[PDB]
Amino acid sequence: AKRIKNTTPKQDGFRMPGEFEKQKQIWMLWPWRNDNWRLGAKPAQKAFLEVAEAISEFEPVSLCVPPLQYENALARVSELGSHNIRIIEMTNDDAWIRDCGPTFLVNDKGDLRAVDWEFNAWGGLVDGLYFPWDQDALVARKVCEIEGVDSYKTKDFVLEGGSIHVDGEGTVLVTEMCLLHPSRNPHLTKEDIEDKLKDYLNCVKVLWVKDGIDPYETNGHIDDVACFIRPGEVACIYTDDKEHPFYQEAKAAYDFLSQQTDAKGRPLKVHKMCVTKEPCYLQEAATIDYVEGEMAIASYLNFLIVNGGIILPQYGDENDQLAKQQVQEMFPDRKVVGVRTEEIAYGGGNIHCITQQQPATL
Amino acid sequence: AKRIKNTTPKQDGFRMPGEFEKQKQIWMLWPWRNDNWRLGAKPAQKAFLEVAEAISEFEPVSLCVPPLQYENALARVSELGSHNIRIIEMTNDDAWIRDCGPTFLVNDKGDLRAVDWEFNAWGGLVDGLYFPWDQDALVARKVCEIEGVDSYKTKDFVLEGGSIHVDGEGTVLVTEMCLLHPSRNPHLTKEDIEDKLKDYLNCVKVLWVKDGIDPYETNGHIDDVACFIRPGEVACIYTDDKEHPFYQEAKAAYDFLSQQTDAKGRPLKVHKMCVTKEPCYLQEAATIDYVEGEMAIASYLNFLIVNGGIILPQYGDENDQLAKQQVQEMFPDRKVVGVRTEEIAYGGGNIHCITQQQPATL
Amino acid sequence: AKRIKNTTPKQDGFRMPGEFEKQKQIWMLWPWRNDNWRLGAKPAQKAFLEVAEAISEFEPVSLCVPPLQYENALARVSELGSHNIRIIEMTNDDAWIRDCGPTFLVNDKGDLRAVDWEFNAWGGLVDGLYFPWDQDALVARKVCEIEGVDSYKTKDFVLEGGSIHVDGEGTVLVTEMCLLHPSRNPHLTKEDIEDKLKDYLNCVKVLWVKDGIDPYETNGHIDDVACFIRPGEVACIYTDDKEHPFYQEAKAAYDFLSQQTDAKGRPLKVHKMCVTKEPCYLQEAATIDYVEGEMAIASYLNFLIVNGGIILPQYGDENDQLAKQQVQEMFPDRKVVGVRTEEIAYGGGNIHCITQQQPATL
Amino acid sequence: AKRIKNTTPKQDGFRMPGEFEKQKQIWMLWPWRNDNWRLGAKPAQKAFLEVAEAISEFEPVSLCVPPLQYENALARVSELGSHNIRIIEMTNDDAWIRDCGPTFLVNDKGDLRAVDWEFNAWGGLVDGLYFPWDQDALVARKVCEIEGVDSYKTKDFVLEGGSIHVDGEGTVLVTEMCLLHPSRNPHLTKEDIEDKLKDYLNCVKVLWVKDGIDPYETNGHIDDVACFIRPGEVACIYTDDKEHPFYQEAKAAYDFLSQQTDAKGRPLKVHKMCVTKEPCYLQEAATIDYVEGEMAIASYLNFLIVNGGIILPQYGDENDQLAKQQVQEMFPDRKVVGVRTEEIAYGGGNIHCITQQQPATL
Repeated sequence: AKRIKNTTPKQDGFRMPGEFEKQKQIWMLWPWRNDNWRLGAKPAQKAFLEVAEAISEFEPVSLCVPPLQYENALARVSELGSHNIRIIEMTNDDAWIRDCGPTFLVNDKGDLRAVDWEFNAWGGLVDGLYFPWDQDALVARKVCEIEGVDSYKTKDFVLEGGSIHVDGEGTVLVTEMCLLHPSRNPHLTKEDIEDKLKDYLNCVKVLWVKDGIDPYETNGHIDDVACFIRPGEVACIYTDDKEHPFYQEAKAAYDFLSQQTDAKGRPLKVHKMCVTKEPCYLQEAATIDYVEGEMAIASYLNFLIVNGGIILPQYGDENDQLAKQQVQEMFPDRKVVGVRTEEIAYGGGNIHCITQQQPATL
Repeated sequence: AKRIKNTTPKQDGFRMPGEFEKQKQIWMLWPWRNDNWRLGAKPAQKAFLEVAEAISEFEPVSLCVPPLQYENALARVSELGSHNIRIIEMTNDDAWIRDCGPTFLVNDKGDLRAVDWEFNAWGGLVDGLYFPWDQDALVARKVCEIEGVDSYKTKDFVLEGGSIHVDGEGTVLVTEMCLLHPSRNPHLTKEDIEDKLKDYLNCVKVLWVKDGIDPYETNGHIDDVACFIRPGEVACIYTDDKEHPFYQEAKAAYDFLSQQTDAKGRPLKVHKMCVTKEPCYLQEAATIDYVEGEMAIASYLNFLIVNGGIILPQYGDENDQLAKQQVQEMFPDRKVVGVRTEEIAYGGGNIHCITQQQPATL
Repeated sequence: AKRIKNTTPKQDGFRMPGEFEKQKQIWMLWPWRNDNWRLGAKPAQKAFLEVAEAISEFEPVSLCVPPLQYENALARVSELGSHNIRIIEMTNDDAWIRDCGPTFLVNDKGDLRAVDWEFNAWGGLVDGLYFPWDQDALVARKVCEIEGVDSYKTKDFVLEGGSIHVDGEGTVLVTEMCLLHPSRNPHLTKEDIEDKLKDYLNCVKVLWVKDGIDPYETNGHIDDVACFIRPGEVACIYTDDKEHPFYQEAKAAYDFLSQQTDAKGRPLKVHKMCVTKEPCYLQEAATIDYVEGEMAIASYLNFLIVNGGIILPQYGDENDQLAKQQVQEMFPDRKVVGVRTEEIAYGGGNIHCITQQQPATL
Repeated sequence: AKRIKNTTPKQDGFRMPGEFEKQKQIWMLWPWRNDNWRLGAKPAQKAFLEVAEAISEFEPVSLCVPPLQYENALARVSELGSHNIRIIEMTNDDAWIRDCGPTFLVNDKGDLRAVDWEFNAWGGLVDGLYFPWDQDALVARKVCEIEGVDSYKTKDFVLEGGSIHVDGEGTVLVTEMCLLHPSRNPHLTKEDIEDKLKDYLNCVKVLWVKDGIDPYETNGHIDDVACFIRPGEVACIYTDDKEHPFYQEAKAAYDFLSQQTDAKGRPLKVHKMCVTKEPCYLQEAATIDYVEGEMAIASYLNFLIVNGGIILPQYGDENDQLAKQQVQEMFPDRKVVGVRTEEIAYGGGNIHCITQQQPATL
């Protein structure tokens, strides 16, 4: 479990494989802080428990929980039959393995590497969500240790997992409203940043969507608006309601996507996901310590692509059952499962934002 | 802040003054563990916040909270105007300052001493409520440190504050169903135990009530059935409902009390407190991690006696307003205040079990 | 990673395989508390680092360190080339994986099980070394979790790994001066205890050595006086110096061993290990916080038996090089390595007391 | 213990009184992290213990130690007789109460206020010494809580206590090489900064010394080169050795000081302190974990001015006894005591950098 430091994945012959490709398991943290999760985080925990139990039927889950809520998580995972879910002890300031976590790589020859980015809590001292983010910056290194996989460290380059989507071949989907944000690499030019993404992902081309539905939190991550459902085909939220908060950004994205081609050349067969018709109304906001009824993001594009299955969010919206239908179209040969991950949407992020899959090898 | 060790309070000329006597302030901890408090303890916290804000108008409060929920408690106490309530950092396994806390003393000459007992979580490895109780056994010593008050250490003698009630002069009210319990000094005889209580409290006489309404938790503490409302006059729960769970123990106590005299000789003018007509039905028991609707104790005798005021529990029972009336009779020249401390009654103990007053001096 | 609970290893067809048998890796904790280790434990740490680096050349090491000294241990293990040593995050009250750790099992068909005993810090509230031992009682369960191996829980049966030595077939070496100690199963008869050892180890016979060289610490563990070097052949300390502190216990053991046969019937070809000629003189005892020059145990019998190698202690004694020679005789076809594990001998226990090997499978 | 927020000390009629003025006690933290202190910090601790025991004979000490090293500090302070030293529980990333701590104020009418600055570990993410500095930014607020003293919060203004020295009347001694450093208020002009110092200190004039002997650590704090020994008279290091590392900065300072007048008008009767002739050679640097023989600052100007006493550093240098003589001249009517605070000088800062006095009141 060492650290390669004199070369880049591109030279070393590694590449972040498509989320859809075959994978050994999934990694996910455990919510605890009252600063962000209501009611001692008990609800969110149960919400995490389910989203975990869901991956169960498709592959194993690596649930990492802080030492203080360990005995608990283990008593609840055994309470659910306890199949292929393992509880490993791991500290974190907040449960967002998608961002702070490791972004694995592969050389297509069996070896499994990884790229550990710098994490500053989505912004840092300039615009970060919370302050002490040092334990999260450890999560990526720690998880590569108990897995026996070397890693590349992008020094001074702060990037979070759920801000980039990739397809098997040299192409990635970033959101300039975030990667260019001043609280994220303001010493690097849009040119420099592309080069990095090309060296640590092995993407000969970077598609720049241009506004996000995460104005001031994640700073407009792309794992909320679109993604790659297959090398060439992609997903994307789309509504016609000209009075819906995500209308323009979504359409602006759709127009960009549909008019965009990838590396190998094929056009992007853009798909259509739906958006809620009623935003999640935060309740019991009083139990959220400070250092109600306010709207919180709830996107169906926040789904995880395991092998032979899909874990989709079900907020209990009107256009809910439609989401499960739409996703079904995209991945016909994949059982789709849905969970009430609405309770975690009150924390700013969904199913995708709380998982991280590890590509299988041999 | 040293430790006297070669003499006892009796010889040193000190005595635990009556709870009613003049006092400088009140000490209380902060609930946090999910093992005992539902919903991340958020509810219980608010319940503690109030019971705290209540003492506010009578004297200052010393709210000690673990380092992890400090910023929070301070943001909520300032949110309530922030008058004479100070938040000091202090770790604890559970919020029960009444038991683990220090039992102050006085020489009636200005000096303030204290007696630190051994705490084993109400029983210990034999019948304790929880296991790691080492941080609580620190609370008493820690609080005597930041107050500049020496202390006496009763080595190998495990006693908890809320298991004994005292009146100004040589007399204390203990409950043999607890002090004699095998999980509490099974190497000491009922004779030995009395001697200790006489040396560290300066009580020339010990009244032995004989069963409690705390069968298997606190093991029948006396701070649930009765207490001293004035040197000579006492309180005591009493119901005629021969089908009420506390009926016999309460009556058995009343008969004992009324037939009992104190040290100075005067008879005990026994009073009458009421009991709920409906036991607190524990709800949302699922959010209580394990290593619903079950009844939980709810006694009105669990009131704190500050100077010029009374803090009484209000569970929202039928015989509730009656309790406030009854207590009013006892302490006419004392403003009585009541708070919904029902949420903490779900943790096994009330207002009294969560406070600890420090007698003023000069 | 579940828990079998209605049957015992004997019925389930599992058995603790000989320490010498083939093994996948070795588990070991990380010293930190100033209550026991001098100079902030920095020395002991380096001593652990080496003993770890030593196993390196024979098999992989699983170094589990508390979250507070994690970054450190990883910076030091990479500083040593970083080969097959992985640092996993794990909390513990003290580094003694040998005792609190899991005692693996095998069905000789590929499956890997385990038996988790109760740990009370060698005695408990009656004679334990330290008080809070709850985090250590977690170590065994935690390590079985990140390894995907079920376990058996011996409820109310407190036993520590390094108090029993086993040989492939139905036989184990226990030390009655410990297993019978009142601070360890005083509700179980010597008959009952044997039955347990027979059900969770699959040993049809238990050899009872009868005094140990650990009078009041570990309470006379057997992993200090003797062990099984091969099914039938054993090791054992032996000196002729009638003025040496371990003289009689050692000889008393030798006489017992040599006159004892195992399960299958073969006689025990007793061997001879040497003892130091100069006891380790504890220095700088002042840096050891309390809640100098005193002697501390230093036994050469405290060696770990990895596959194709031996890790032996080298205190810098006169009969030191002799120890390496003696052990060499016993395991001719095994490279013997020695490390200055004298610094950890100041903590009460050696190389063996700080490791725990996991038998390989397929 | 509230927070005044709509007015400044200047308007409110408060002013940081001279360090020499009468004071109630002294506050100091407790070293623990292995990232900075060698040998588990055990040595530095003892060094802190002494420097603490020293203040003992002049006034009371408020020793705040993290919860993990509490029992220890209390066992050592009672081991020293235990006079007027109280151990209060308080977490911190590092022991430097001088900087992170509160900078008290007074209205000369009895009331005691304070000014809490922003702390970013001497620089922050730009040039800070360590990363997680959130617990230290709590120390100032926490200590004002257990003392019943309101405070002023300089939002977005990061200043550390030991970077400014004041004399009773409108004058302060800052070091531009630090207060202007880019990692400390690079959004504020030298004009703006002076105004702040004038509003929260009540100093109608700011003397700008111009280079420090702390090149890249504290970034040239002034509490290393000079200070106010009396309103008008000051101290200052001075050597003639043109080959001494502090030569020019010291002389450059002396020339500046001597040519400078204060607010009330009187000239500054500059004094002369000596510098070591041999820099402290860091030893045993290996026991200092990383995320030898190198020189470390050792200034005699790092002395604390209690009432009726002086605590001066004694590194065991050639010009050591001279320092005690020199300081003696300055404060004739003050008993001078010296302690081997060389062990803490290996951490970057001395006696002054680790204390914080609270001005008495009535």
